[PDB]
Amino acid sequence: SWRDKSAKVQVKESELPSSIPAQTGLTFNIWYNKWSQGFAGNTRFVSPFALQPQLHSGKTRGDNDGQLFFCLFFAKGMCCLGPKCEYLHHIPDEEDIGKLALRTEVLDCFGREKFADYREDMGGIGSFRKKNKTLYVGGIDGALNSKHLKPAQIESRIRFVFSRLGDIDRIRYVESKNCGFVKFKYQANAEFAKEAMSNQTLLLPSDKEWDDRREGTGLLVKWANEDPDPAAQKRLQEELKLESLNMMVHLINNN
RNA sequence: GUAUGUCUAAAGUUAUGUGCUCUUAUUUACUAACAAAAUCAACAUGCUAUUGAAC
Ligand SMILES: [Mg+2]
Ligand SMILES: [Zn+2]
Repeated sequence: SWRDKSAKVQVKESELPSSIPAQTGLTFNIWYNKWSQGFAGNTRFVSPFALQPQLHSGKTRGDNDGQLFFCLFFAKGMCCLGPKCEYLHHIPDEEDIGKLALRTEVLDCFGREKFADYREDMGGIGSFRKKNKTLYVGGIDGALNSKHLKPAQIESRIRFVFSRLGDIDRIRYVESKNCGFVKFKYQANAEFAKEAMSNQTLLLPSDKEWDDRREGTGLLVKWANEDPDPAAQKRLQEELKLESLNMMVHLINNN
């Protein structure tokens, strides 16, 4: 269990990356922390860091302080504070979902405040209106450094990495669109896994490409739109009816 | 007073059907919104004319 050990320091303070982003203009703007005077070159890059849940999970100050929220940088695999962290260093579980069950309507599991509307990009923290449990997984070609790979092989990779990060309802890979969809049991695991897998590679140490994995752009993990598949739509309607019927019990017993 | 407007880099895909070396501006020089109402300082000291072949 993660409860059996103190949390590992993922990255040392001296090993942390610089705050100045890669140059895309002629002058660095000290206010905005971004380059001005021109805009050329891509801003995406592969994360140097990746979470290793069985290795890095452990107790922190947050477990003793009665903390609710998870560590954003633990998910990113780059937390500097390790066991001195105020935030929880483990994959979310039903105990902690239960502890989050009040705040979850307006907050992320990382304690970030949700928005009314999704970004046009469908990236970011997500909407307090929707209660979405599904991640879109794009940029898969860049996440493999453009290595040719069979579709079932890609699906097996996505199955491995995302299943470390929570209980899962469904994974599907679409070959024509070259994108994956991962649905979790709890929205907190979708929130967590999005930040854990954003900008990562799908490559292995076993791959021939592993020694240049940093060169491209990583995984592009976003919120999913509603599934247009009619089978999925009627499944969604069935679970909506079931949720409604389960809620009638509470309203009746309370009044 | 050196106009101004639109475009695009996006994202891969949102699930169904280093050499050499010229140069006394040898520059493709560019802008006109700006101003236009120009005359003091004139001028030398005494005015001119020219040629047809032949019966
Ligand atoms: Mg004008
Ligand atoms: Zn931390």
